[PDB]
Amino acid sequence: KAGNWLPGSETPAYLENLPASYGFDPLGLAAEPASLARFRESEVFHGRWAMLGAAGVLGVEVLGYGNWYDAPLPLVQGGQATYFGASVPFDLGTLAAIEFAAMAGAESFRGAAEPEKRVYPGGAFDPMGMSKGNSKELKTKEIKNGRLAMLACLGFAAQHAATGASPLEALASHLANPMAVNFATNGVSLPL
Amino acid sequence: KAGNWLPGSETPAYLENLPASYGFDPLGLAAEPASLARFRESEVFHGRWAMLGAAGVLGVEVLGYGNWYDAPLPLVQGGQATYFGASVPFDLGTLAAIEFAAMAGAESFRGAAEPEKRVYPGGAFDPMGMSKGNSKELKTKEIKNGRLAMLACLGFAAQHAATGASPLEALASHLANPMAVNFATNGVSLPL
Amino acid sequence: MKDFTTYLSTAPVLTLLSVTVVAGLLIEINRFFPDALIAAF
Amino acid sequence: DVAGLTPCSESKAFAKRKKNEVKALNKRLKNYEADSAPALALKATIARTEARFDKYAKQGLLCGTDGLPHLIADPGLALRYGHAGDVFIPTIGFIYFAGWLGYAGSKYLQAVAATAKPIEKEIIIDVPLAWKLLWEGFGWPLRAFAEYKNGSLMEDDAKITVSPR
Amino acid sequence: LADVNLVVGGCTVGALALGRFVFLPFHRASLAKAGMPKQNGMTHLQAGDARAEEASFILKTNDPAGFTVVDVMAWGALGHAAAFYILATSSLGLDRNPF
Amino acid sequence: ATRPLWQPGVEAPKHLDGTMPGDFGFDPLNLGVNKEALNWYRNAELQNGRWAMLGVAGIVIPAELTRVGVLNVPEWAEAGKVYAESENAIPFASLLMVQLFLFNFVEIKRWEDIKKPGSQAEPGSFLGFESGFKGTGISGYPGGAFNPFGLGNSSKEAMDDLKWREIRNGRLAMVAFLGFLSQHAATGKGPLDNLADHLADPWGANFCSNGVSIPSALG
Ligand code: CLA
Ligand SMILES: CC1=C[C@H](O)CC(C)(C)[C@H]1/C=C/C(C)=C/C=C/C(C)=C/C=C/C=C(C)/C=C/C=C(C)/C=C/C1=C(C)C[C@H](O)CC1(C)C
Ligand SMILES: CC1=C[C@H](O)CC(C)(C)[C@H]1/C=C/C(C)=C/C=C/C(C)=C/C=C/C=C(C)/C=C/C=C(C)/C=C/C1=C(C)C[C@H](O)CC1(C)C
Ligand SMILES: CC1=C[C@H](O)CC(C)(C)[C@H]1/C=C/C(C)=C/C=C/C(C)=C/C=C/C=C(C)/C=C/C=C(C)/C=C/C1=C(C)C[C@H](O)CC1(C)C
Ligand SMILES: NCC(=O)NCC(=O)O
Repeated sequence: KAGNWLPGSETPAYLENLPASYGFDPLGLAAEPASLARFRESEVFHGRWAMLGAAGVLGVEVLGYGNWYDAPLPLVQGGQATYFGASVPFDLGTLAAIEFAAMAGAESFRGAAEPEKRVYPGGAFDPMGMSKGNSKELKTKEIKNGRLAMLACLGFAAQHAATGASPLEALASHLANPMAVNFATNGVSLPL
Repeated sequence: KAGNWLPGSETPAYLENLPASYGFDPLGLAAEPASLARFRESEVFHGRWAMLGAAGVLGVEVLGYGNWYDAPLPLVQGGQATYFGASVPFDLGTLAAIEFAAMAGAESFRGAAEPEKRVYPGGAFDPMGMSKGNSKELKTKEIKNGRLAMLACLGFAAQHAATGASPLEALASHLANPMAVNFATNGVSLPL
Repeated sequence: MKDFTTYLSTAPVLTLLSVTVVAGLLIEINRFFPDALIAAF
Repeated sequence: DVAGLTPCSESKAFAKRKKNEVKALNKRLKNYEADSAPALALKATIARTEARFDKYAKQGLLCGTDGLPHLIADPGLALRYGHAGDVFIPTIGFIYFAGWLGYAGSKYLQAVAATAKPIEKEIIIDVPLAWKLLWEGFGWPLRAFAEYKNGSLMEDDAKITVSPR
Repeated sequence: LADVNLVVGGCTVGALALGRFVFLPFHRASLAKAGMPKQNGMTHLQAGDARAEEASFILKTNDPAGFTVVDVMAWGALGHAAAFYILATSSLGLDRNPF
Repeated sequence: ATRPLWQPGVEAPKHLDGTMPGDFGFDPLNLGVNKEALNWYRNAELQNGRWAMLGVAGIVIPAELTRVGVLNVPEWAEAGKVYAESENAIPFASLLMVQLFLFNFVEIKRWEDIKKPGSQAEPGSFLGFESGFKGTGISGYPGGAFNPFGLGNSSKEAMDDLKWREIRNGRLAMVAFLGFLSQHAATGKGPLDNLADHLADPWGANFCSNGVSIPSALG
């Protein structure tokens, strides 16, 4: 296990050998084997997408190209989307088309495989061969970093929907005045 | 079967071995064998025709040649309808006559064939030799796409009869502000 | 008494009594709430 | 307005009818000392007539070419025009009370059928039982729909006697 | 409203060809299913209506597909009716369009 | 069986045994003689009670919190129009259709529960979530994903006790909501307004003084 979520407790029996398992299942969602066998792959994929998303949200702002929210504004407004500074002359419809074609073929190729190959495909997805050499610890690494990134992406969306600022802008506004610039101070999150 | 449209329910027994069956028959319209055979043929043929129809309705508009409703108007009140931007030198009378002759020949040849060869006649209608490698699965895909396309064509008709727009225009209008321009906002669908 | 109440339960008397009660009730309702053409609530 | 019928509160013929009927009663008044029993009766009648004509105008009933209130008997074309109290609401009210009486009688029949002398318990009613069932009949929509969904409301025709074709 | 000759001739020839080549299998199948009319289980000929005796000039033909003269006349009648629908409708010049 | 009844001295009907939670032998109209109808009525009472508890909470708690000086939300009757006049307000028809479209899915799921109380737990129904719909052997008490804290999920008789508490509170809430509706129809004031009004003059300000309860024609 390594973890107990609630320090004292009794944890679900089916959660024991999984990578980065803390017995977190008070709802009994993965009790049957098939539900858990699907939810593991769903969580890993969710974590990878989150890690990449959080990387993008930090990178689009830390380097100096704007928010993670204003990203799609130059898509309408007449036209013209910016990527590092290029024009990428591609209207809205062709973006949806090209991305739909790419994600359809990719997601229809990665899923049509066996359950283990659906989440942990060695093949060319381990070019540096770190898939071997005791991959349980590395799987724990991946899953925990993915959980952190999921919460990070959720926080990005929520703090934008509350204060309207930006990750780095919100961080700066908090660090300047930790005292009256919290979630408790904007009259959205904490109401009382 | 694979599916049950009302998960916790019991399905009719005559709907099991059929491809793309979900037990969906609340009116018992297939309670008789010969009736169900005719219905199966008619469903597949309707699916094919509606796939062609939906593809045409979308491809005349995404390619940019007017919408499906105003395509036959120029033939009346003038003449020489346009295809790909060209102009056929045919009137409504000769169009109706040529279509009647050709469709009569085609559907008279189809209708005189064997029961199964009236709906799945591979022969020269499968040049790419795809009916092999267990067509059952392929039949299910064809039926489900046909069901989707049939519902889409009926949707084209009803949406144009209610709002008077065009498929992509209605799509864009709903996407712009869904919570206030769905079907519940026009004065037709909802008698309020 | 028991036979008198049995007589009061006979169809000729109980029917007439119930018609009298319902008639009186409609007459009272129309006396207090007259000229009501619609169910105005 | 629902079909060329202006609200009685607007129709001039409706007010004219009010006027004429009141004027007739005034002419009947002008013969008695306004403190005698006939005079009090006439004054009460006039007050009742005025109250009725004001009540009808308040509720927005529709008057025709003549000054007489009209009613609407189509749900939807009366619900989107504020005239559901004309036929639809009294429809519900009747259907309810009629069903109440019918269900009370039906259950009384089914209760006294399973007794010693069922032909006797129809001419000499059991008043406590009749009254109990009359009280239970108020929930008749619920109980009747329960018996229909149960199949115990009706009887299969294989058990009902029929004529020789 | 453009040449009675062309429209009526083309329509009639097309209808003849359509009833000889295209609709003939279904026509013959339906005719074989239906059959001669029967009263009380016997044809009108067996019952004694010797005028209901089948016309002799249709039982055997010389068309390799069995296209009799009466078939020709029925299909030509349909063709002429359709052709004159075409003519009479194109001859009018009024807005019937519900738009 | 020997439990307290709605009327002490009047015996309970021989169909309202003593097993259902909230059973006080109250059934003067004999609506629940049929067993299947009794199950459907039990389930209906649960739904009405739960929705009435939610509604009466969302009526009094905002009202009392407004009274003391917080949140200053309108009174429940006009709260529909107060939102409806807002700028970016969803139109009523579209809003009602959104609500009805969501509740269609949810309530047909609960319905298929009510028929066979294990209906929605068949594998392949949802996307792995179908296990949380297994039910608890009685309709109206799903458990699983519902009841996250596992309250009463221990001693059986503990669950029986909480069931009586729930049903009593729900019955109180429905009676109170009927009270709110009838009070606002009569006196165009709020619930706490009526409460603070009655305590002022209990013999003068009541239901026999608003003039809408007792018909003015009679008096
Ligand atoms: C409670 C008794 C009862 C019940 C449940 C019914 C029910 C029914 N009757 Mg019926 N009927 C009854 C008594 C009853 N009737 C009596 C006493 C007579 C003799 C006058 C008739 C003569 C009669 C005829 C001629 C017809 C029906 C028909 C019908 C059916 C159509 C509904 C209708 O509108 O009928 C109409 C109702 C009446 C014409 C008169 C109703 C009599 C009173 C109002 C009810 C009696 C209540 C009872 C005396 C009180 C007992 C209460 C208890 C506490 C003691 C329906 C199933 C029609 C049918 O054929 O079905 C389609 C039909 O044509 N009935
Ligand atoms: C476990 C459990 C179990 C038990 O039994 C019960 C309970 C307790 C309930 C539970 C819980 C759970 C949870 C918590 C969940 C959550 C999740 C999440 C948050 C996800 C995220 C998720 C998220 C994610 C992926 C993310 C996404 C995003 C992304 C990618 C990004 C995008 C982008 C970018 C790049 C940039 C640009 O410029 C913008 C955009 C375009 C926008
Ligand atoms: C199954 C069942 C059974 C149970 O038991 C009961 C119930 C429930 C009743 C059921 C259901 C039903 C349903 C849903 C139905 C529907 C159908 C449809 C939608 C059809 C359509 C169908 C449809 C279709 C085919 C369509 C087709 C189309 C087309 C050709 C088109 C053409 C065109 C185009 C291209 C375009 C142009 O510009 C014009 C035109 C020329 C016009
Ligand atoms: C038991 C029995 C049996 C025997 O045998 C017979 C008899 C006697 C008949 C009986 C009795 C009965 C009764 C008493 C009943 C009653 C009921 C009720 C009241 C219900 C309610 C019920 C109620 C309910 C659900 C309610 C609900 C509510 C709600 C949602 C609310 C909502 C809302 C809110 C929040 C606020 C806003 O601003 C407005 C609104 C929107 C409005
Ligand atoms: N047989 C396909 C399958 O197992 N799919 C699982 C998923 O939805 O990821």
